[PDB]
Amino acid sequence: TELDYDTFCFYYDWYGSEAIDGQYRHWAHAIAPDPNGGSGQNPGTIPGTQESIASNFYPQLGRYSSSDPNILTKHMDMFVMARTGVLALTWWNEQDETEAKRIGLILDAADKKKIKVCFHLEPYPSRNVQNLRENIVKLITRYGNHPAFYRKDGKPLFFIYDSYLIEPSEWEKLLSPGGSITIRNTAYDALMIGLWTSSPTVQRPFILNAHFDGFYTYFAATGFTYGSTPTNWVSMQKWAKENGKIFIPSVGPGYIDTRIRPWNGSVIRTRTDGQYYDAMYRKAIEAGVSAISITSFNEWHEGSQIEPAVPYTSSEFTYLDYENREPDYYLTRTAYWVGKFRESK
Ligand SMILES: OC[C@H]1CNC[C@@H](O[C@H]2O[C@H](CO)[C@@H](O)[C@H](O)[C@H]2O)[C@@H]1O
Repeated sequence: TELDYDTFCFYYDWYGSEAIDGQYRHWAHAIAPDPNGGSGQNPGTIPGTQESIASNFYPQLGRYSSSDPNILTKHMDMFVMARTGVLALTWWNEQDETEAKRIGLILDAADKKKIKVCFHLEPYPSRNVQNLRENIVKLITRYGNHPAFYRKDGKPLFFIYDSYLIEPSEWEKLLSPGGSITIRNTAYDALMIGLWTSSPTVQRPFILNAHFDGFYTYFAATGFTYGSTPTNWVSMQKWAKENGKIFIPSVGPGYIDTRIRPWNGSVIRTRTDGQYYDAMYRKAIEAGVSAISITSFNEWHEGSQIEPAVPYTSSEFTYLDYENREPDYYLTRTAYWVGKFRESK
C-alpha cells in the first residue's frame, strides 16, 4: 500500500472540456507536418469530438478537463493504485492566473492521498537560463510550502525536458557552484535532472559541463534514442555512480503517436498485452538505479499512458485499447513493478 517516493510519473494537465474550459483543449490538436515532407504541407487538425480525438487510444474518463475536481480525485486514486508517489507535472510557463489555479488544484488533490508533485520544465517559448532561474524561484516561492511539494533530502527536484536546447556554457551560469547566476547554495537550490538523449561521447561531457545533478531518458519507445535503449542502462548507471549523478531511467508501456504524427510509424511500440511494459520496467530494476520515471500517466497523444483506456470505434477511427487486459491493468501492473523495485532498491 505504501506509495513509492522515488517513482516519478509524467503527468499532463493540458486537457480541456467544453463544459469547464469552453473547448476540448488537447483532445483537439494540430496534426504535425512531416519533417521530411514537402515545403507546403497542410496536415490539418483533429477536432476533439467524441468520434475523433488526438490519441490512438481512448480514455475511460472521456474527453476530460484537467481542472475538473472530480477528475483530479480519480487521477489521485489511480496514482494510489499504481503506488506512484510522485506526479511530475508538465509546466509550460503559461503565466495566466488560470495556470496557477490549476497547479493549486493538483497540489491540493495530491496531498489528500499523500502524493507529491514536482515540475517537468518544458521547452517553453524563449526558455533560457535567466528566465529558467526566474521561474524556478517563483515556483519554489509560490509552492515550496505546500505539503504536497516534492523534496528529496530537503531539495526540490526538476526534470528538464530537451535540456540539450541550451548549451552547457549557459547551464553552468545557473548550475555550477561558481556560476554567475547560480542557484547552488541558495534558497532556490534543487536537483536538476537533464535529458540524456544520445551516445556517451556527447552526453557524458554535456551532463558534467552543464552541472546537472542527474539525468533521465523520457522516451517510452525502446531504441528511439541511445538513452531509451534499456540494454544501455547498466553502463549508464555505472557512469552516474562514478560521477555522483542521479540516473532516473524512464519506462513506459508502449508508444504510438500516428494520430498526431501520421508519418511517425517507425516509432510505434506495441504493448503486446503488458509484455512490453514488463520487459522495460524489469530492465530499469536490474540496472540497480535508485529512482524510476514512468512515461507516462496521461500523454494520450503519444499512447504511452498507463491511465485506463476503453475499447471504442467511431466513423472517424478505430481506437486501440488494452487488448486482453482490463482498463486498469497498467495501473495495477505498475504497482506490481513498484513493489519489485522497492524490494531490491
Ligand atoms: O513532456 C515532455 C514532452 C513529451 N512529449 C510531448 C512534448 O510536447 C510536444 O508534443 C505534444 C504532443 O505529444 C504537443 O502537444 C506539444 O505542443 C509539443 O511541444 C513534451 O514536451
